[PDB]
Amino acid sequence: SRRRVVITGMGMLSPLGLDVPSSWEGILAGRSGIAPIEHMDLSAYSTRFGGSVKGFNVEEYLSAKEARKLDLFIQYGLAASFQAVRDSGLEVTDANRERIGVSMGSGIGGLTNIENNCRSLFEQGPRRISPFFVPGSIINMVSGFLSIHLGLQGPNYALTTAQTTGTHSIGMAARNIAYGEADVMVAGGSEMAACGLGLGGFGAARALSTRNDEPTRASRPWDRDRDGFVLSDGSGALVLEELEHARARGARIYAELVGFGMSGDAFHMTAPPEDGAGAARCMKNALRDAGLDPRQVDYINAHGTSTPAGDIAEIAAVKSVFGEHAHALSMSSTKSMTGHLLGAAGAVEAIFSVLALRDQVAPPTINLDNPDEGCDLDLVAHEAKPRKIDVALSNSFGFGGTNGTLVFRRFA
Amino acid sequence: SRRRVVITGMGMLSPLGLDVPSSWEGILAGRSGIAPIEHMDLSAYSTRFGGSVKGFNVEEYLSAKEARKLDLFIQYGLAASFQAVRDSGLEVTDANRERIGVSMGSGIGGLTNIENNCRSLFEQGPRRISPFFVPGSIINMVSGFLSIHLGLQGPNYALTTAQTTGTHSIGMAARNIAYGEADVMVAGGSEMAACGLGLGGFGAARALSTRNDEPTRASRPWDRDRDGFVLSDGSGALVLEELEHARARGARIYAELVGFGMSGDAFHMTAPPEDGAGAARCMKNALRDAGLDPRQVDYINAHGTSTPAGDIAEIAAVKSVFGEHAHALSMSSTKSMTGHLLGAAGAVEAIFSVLALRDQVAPPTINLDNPDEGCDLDLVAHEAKPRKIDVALSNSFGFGGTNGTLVFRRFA
Ligand SMILES: CCOC(=O)[C@@H](F)[C@H](O)c1ccc(Br)cn1
Ligand SMILES: CCOC(=O)[C@@H](F)[C@H](O)c1ccc(Br)cn1
Ligand SMILES: CCOC(=O)[C@@H](F)[C@H](O)c1ccc(Br)cn1
Repeated sequence: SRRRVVITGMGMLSPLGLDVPSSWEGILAGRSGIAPIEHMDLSAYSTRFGGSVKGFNVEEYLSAKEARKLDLFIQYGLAASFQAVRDSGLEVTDANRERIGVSMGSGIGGLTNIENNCRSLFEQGPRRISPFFVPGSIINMVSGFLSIHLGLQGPNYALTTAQTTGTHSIGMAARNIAYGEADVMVAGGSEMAACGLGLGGFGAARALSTRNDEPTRASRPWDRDRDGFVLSDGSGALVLEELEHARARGARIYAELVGFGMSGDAFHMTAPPEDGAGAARCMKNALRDAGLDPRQVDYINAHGTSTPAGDIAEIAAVKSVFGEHAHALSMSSTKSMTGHLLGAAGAVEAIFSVLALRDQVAPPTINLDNPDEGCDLDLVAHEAKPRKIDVALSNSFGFGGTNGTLVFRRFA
Repeated sequence: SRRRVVITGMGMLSPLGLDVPSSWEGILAGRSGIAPIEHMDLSAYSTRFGGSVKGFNVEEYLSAKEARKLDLFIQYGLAASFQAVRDSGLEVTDANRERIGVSMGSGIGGLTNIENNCRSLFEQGPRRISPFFVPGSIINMVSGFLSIHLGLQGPNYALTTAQTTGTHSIGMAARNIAYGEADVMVAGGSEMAACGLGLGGFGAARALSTRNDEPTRASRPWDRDRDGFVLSDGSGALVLEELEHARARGARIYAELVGFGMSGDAFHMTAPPEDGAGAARCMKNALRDAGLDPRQVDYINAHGTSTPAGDIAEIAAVKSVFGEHAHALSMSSTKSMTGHLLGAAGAVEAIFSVLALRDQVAPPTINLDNPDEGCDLDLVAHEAKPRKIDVALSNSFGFGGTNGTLVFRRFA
């Protein structure tokens, strides 16, 4: 048997806002968080825009001294984590601190720090590398710093599964609770890859939209004029909690996490199979995990990256899993507004999936002016769609063919 | 109910050898793999030696076409994974490919590739970044590329928990199998952090031994003259398999994985607590998970990094967990010979713990000339100790205060 897992707190930094309610308001209004990247000479780059976090104030969370030791992706992860723990109302005590752990991940981790220390190393040699370079840049330091700050002694780890990180982090944290290794977990991911090496790295692979003239129209999942994903920064964190533990302290429960699927495509390093066979196995695994018939799904938060191949693979995957129900659910890509937060994508999209359940509304796929060949599902083009949502799926597909699916349900 | 997990295949690159048996021969003979680094000019650096893999031929495993795209840490991880799979005798089929996954992790990932692409960006501009920079550097692409080459469609992920990565990767993969999420997992880790950024970064923290004039004597866990860890490269991979699945196919079983513990110190970003309280919590979690009396433990493969604070914290933890039995078990640090493979340390040390069970011998702690104050356990100083070993424990403790413990026992 297995314990039940609920969501009792959420926290976020995104291109749409510095917390969950500001981000969610932007999502339901179809606002874009995408703009030209400031304070950076991107003249020589084929992409000059992305989803930046605007006006982040790290001194709301950390002292100047502790902030200087930490890459922006760690700052962002800690901001989301502190928000989520505050939102949960949980009180850490000597009686429960061994039962509270952390799994906050990242796809690409501390590129900004690596860039700045490369500069020191190439220009002045190794003796000008910062002493906090390593501990301030390693992906497991959101989990590490959070556990030190709050006194959490539970399972402490970090996933790095590229664009799937945030989905896997949440799913595995939910397993830890379900199988009794923890009663509470803070889970999610963070990313700040808008450095030269990030825009340059994805640019070299020609994976990014180059729609420099109209950045807000660049991210257009399933639209015939899409030309690659939009690179975005931020973080998402959820407080996952065993149901009886949540009920005993009178926690506000947002939703239940009922299903988690994983699969490998075993197909290509960066491209999904055209038929989305891997994504289809992963969704089927997640529904089996939840004991749910495909017909019970109302809402899918797609991976929906705005790549030619990825977007069409997900349509094929959903038609395959859902058959005669594939048109009755609503599926949307909030990446149309946020861009692609890479390892934080799954974290912020799990939060959007929980809020779709709370507010009974499917967020829009903006910029979906001209659906592509066979993109004839209900993709919630342009504007939010109030509807019945009992069950919401959130999908992530990443480099290496690594897939994850979360299944959330309304809690009563 | 929870299924039993056994080890049916192992694979390794280390400073001592290009496979498991050559590395193990070195371990039992007390040989050092530590030597001045040849692959770059380190005259500006305070540490100029480490544990290199010597004479690695990637063309034993991969086409030159594919090898050229991958960071050394990925090449090392694939080599160890291929060795492990071949050693297992397992055949991948349409009937079992959905039930075989991979969890190969890294602490730092493709730092050589990142540094080289940073150099291109700064000297020549973004148009000179490799198109393969991201998929060839990102930590999850051991798991990704292995799944693509062998057709593994089961759970596909990667951990990054700094110096605990290999132990956590093996533990969590064992839980996948235990809980029914897979029947087989390839799990471990790989590392190649020996570039200017890595030696410079750890140097800037003053975490490394600076014994440049006697590199084979540098790694001296629990010795009064120790002065930090020795940086080393390589990979370990194990094929973990559900017991009845192994029995059904007539697999050779090396040993059974009976216990896994995790804990967070919640103390400091880099330093362990002097009393080893988190390490003690982690070992107790693992022994209770294994259903053991602590007196059943015969051998501990320590973390034993050759840091002043780390080594003595481990003695304090072991004395706290095992009481008077702490004087009866044998505990050694193979890092005395291999140095510290960071995210691959737990993976190679899990293999050495399994071979300790197969061959009924405690590997030595070489260089243990003058044991420090209170380091008065059986630390297997200088020479391998043949002895009865039914139960072997492998510990790892990392930045962020993140702890892991694996418990292995003989299988009859
Ligand atoms: C291209 C992907 O790169 C990364 O993920 C890096 F962030 C990597 O994990 C790393 C390098 C150096 C140090 Br210090 C810590 N972590
Ligand atoms: C302080 C944590 O205490 C516990 O009892 C367990 F959580 C245990 O450490 C553990 C955690 C996660 C996984 Br996977 C496996 N084992
Ligand atoms: C008996 C052989 O060893 C000695 O005589 C001493 F040198 C002692 O072993 C020592 C101390 C510090 C370091 Br570094 C290395 N060796």
